[PDB]
Amino acid sequence: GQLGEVMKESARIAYTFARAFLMQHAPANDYLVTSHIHLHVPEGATPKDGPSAGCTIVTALLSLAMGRPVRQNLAMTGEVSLTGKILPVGGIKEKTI
Amino acid sequence: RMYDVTPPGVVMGLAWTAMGGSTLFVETSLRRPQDKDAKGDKDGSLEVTGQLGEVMKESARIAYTFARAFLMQHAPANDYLVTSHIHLHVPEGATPK
Repeated sequence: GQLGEVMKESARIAYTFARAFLMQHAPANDYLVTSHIHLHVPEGATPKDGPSAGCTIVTALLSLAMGRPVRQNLAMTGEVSLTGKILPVGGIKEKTI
Repeated sequence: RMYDVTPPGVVMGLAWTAMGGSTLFVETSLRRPQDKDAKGDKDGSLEVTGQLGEVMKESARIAYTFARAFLMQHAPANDYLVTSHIHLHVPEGATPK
C-alpha cells in the first residue's frame, strides 16, 4: 500500500510484538511464526502521522491468528512500543469527528 | 520512564542523541518456540531491528558473540542463547558517531 519507509520500520516492530504476544499467551497456536502473510495499509495518512496506524495492525494480525472477528464498530488508533506500551498520537479532534 | 518494573529482557540505556540526551530503552524477545528439537543443532540466529546502521550491525554481532561465550563460561547447563532465535530492537535516535 505505497508504504513509506518509516512505516516499514513501524510495521516490523508491530509484527514482532504480535509474535511475542502469541507465544506468551497461547503457546500451542503457531499461526504467525510458521506462515507467510500479506498485509495492506491503505494510503492517505500524512507522513508525520504515519506510525499512528500501528496499533490497529497488531490487532489485525491477532484476529487472523485465532480467526475470530473483531468486535464490531470498534475503531481504534495508537502507536505501539515493541513491548506493549502505547504512545500519544496527534490531531485527535479531526479523528474523532 | 515507560517501563518501571522492567519485565525480563528489557534494559535502560542512555543515548547521546542529536539534541540533548534521552534514556531510550532496549528490548528483546523470542521469535519461535525454543525446544524445536531436543537433538536440534542450529545456530540461534539473531534479528536486529530499529533502523539500524551497518556499523551498529557489526557492533551488535560482536556483543552477541560475547554473550554466547559468557554463558558457557559461567553456567554451562543453560543453553538458551545458542539454541534459539531472538529478535532484538534498539530504538533509533543516537547520532552515528
